[PDB]
Amino acid sequence: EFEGRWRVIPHDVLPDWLKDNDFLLHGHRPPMPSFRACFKSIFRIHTETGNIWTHLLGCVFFLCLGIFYMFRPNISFVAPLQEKVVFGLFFLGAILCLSFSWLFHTVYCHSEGVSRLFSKLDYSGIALLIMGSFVPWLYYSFYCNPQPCFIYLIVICVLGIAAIIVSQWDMFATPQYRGVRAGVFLGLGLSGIIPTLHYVISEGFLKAATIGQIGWLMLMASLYITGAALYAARIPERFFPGKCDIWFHSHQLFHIFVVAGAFVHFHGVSNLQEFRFMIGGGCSEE
Amino acid sequence: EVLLQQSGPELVKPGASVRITCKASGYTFTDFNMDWVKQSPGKSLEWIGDFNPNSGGSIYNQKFKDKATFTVDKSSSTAYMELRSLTFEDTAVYYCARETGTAWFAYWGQGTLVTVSAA
Amino acid sequence: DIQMTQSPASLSASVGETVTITCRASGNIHNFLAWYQQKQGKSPQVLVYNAKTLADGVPSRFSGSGSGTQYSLKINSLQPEDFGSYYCQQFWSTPYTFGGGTKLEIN
Ligand SMILES: CCCCCCCCCCCCCCCC(=O)OC[C@H](O)COP(=O)(O)OCCN
Ligand SMILES: CCCCCCCC/C=C/CCCCCCCC(=O)OC[C@@H](O)CO
Ligand SMILES: CCCCCCCC/C=C\CCCCCCCC(=O)OC[C@@H](O)CO
Ligand SMILES: CCCCCCCC/C=C\CCCCCCCC(=O)OC[C@@H](O)CO
Ligand SMILES: CCCCCCCC/C=C\CCCCCCCC(=O)OC[C@@H](O)CO
Ligand SMILES: CCCCCCCC/C=C\CCCCCCCC(=O)OC[C@H](O)CO
Ligand SMILES: CCCCCCCC/C=C\CCCCCCCC(=O)O
Ligand SMILES: [Zn+2]
Repeated sequence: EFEGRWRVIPHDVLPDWLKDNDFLLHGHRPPMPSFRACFKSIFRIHTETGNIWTHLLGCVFFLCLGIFYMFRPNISFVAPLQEKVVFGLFFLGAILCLSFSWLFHTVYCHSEGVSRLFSKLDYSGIALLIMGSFVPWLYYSFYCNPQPCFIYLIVICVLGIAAIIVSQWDMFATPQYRGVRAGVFLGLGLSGIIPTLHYVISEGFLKAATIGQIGWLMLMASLYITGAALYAARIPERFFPGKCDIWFHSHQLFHIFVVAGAFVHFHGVSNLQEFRFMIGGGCSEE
Repeated sequence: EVLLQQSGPELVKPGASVRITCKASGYTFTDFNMDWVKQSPGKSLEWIGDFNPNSGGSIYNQKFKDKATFTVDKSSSTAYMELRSLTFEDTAVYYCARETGTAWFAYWGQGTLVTVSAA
Repeated sequence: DIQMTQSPASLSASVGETVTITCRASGNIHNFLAWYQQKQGKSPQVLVYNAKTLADGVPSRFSGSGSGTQYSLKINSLQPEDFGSYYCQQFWSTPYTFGGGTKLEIN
């Protein structure tokens, strides 16, 4: 087609607002202020092809997984209406963050104004996924201790809202602060160490291991840490500049660690609801 | 700095041929597309076509399909344009102009004046 | 083919004044527009590309705007060196096309 013809450009001729990683040298999209050209670039080979397809395939995966969860029979749930709500809040954060991300990566090359707008949606999305992750996971760990459950959901929301407001800062999006963005969102997720230690103290090592929690969360902690470490230090494109332009650069694998980490997270809290269904809502444990 | 230097003015007779050479330097030649622009005296600019040094393909304006032919020599980073069977209508200043992803032209050659005259 | 209609064809203004060169495309060009300035006998130089992005080294008094089929080039506080011809260009559809041009004279 003869409409909106464009070629990939090297990194040195890019405008300022499009230089986010100088280790990717060739294969960038040039600035094109047409959404039509941006959305058809999804089927073109460039630096953002993997970044969009990873979180667009992941967005429909958790969308369909989220609707199957709503139509599962209430036969298997101790409180089907509010159990499907806490899970839906996790699915709400998961879908919004993956949709904000692939949309941002698609319209990244449109203009400076559109780029800054969808970048703030991109950063706010990951906070929503972190807060949404905490809701079904807390409502089960503190099932019989309601007041620790309700303070810990207040502070993760005051932290996630603060993380969303700090993402409205413009120097947040600069490449000089890529280590600052790494620690802010990583400290958001690793803030759960305080509710986890509270849970182990009151329930015990055996309880935490029998129910399977300490195994699934150190998987979560590893995916959290490894994903943030690759992003902040730009491995492997830091080692091979100019050979990871299209496939397997840091941002691409970080996207994969988010889809896998959110699915691993769903697997853990879904186990916590099958374990609750077997012992019921009654509570005389002490 | 990126510079586009093309050949000097040409004085030819009707029916003859010319080849204008645009030599580019200051960048990797295959990375960007080269376009050609015609400007008749006192008139505005007209788009002749675009040429891609990487693939070697070219897209011609329908008006200049039977008039222009784009060639290239990647060893010397030179673009060429052949004009065939020239008439008095082909008296103009011909430019080369380099794209940068999309076909907006940041760099231009100084221009080659082609004068057709049987005098 | 997309037709580009530039207006006015020519105009003359004093130094320090503001001038506006309008331009209309026969079809939607999706902001794939560029403006150029050409001095007497010299080569044209890009002023604004992508409808609004100011090119490197171009003074801030030049500003491009518009969307769809109606675009505009504005020159605030005219300087003596601003005389010459001005052209618009669309690069959304092939064959790419230029406007008729606008001759600017300073008094
Ligand atoms: C499949 C994803 C499921 C997750 C939920 C979110 C889905 C949201 C929908 C995404 C796809 C939407 C369709 C894209 C259509 C699309 O690309 O529209 C762009 C328009 O061409 C805008 O016009 P433009 O070129 O900017 O200029 C016009 C002249 N001023
Ligand atoms: C009792 C208070 C705490 C519990 C209630 C809150 C629960 C969690 C809320 C989640 C919704 C997220 C709202 C996030 C609101 C962000 C507002 C913001 O940053 O605005 C600035 C921009 O408009 C311009 O830069
Ligand atoms: C699906 C259920 C609802 C949850 C999904 C998220 C809801 C909406 C989220 C974010 C709203 C973003 C607002 C962004 C506001 C930007 C304003 C803007 O650009 O307006 C357009 C004008 O500039 C030109 O006309
Ligand atoms: C029966 C009562 C027992 C009381 C003694 C137990 C005290 C626990 C000790 C320290 C609590 C944590 C202190 C702070 C350390 C955790 C936060 C942190 O920096 O995390 C980074 C990484 O470690 C994340 O993996
Ligand atoms: C300019 C300041 C930032 C420079 C870049 C530093 C980037 C380091 C970030 C992530 C890679 C290593 C992450 C894993 C190694 C740090 C230990 C950890 O678990 O920290 C979690 C939190 O306590 C952190 O607040
Ligand atoms: C489960 C359902 C998930 C749904 C997920 C929806 C995500 C997209 C939402 C908002 C994008 C931003 C919309 C506002 C900005 C658009 C207009 C714009 O970019 O304007 C720029 C300027 O006005 C001209 O250059
Ligand atoms: C269940 C949700 C989490 C699943 C694991 C995700 C793996 C990565 C986790 C945290 C990364 C934190 C740092 C993010 C870097 C900044 C991102 C950005 O600015 O685009
Ligand atoms: Zn991303």
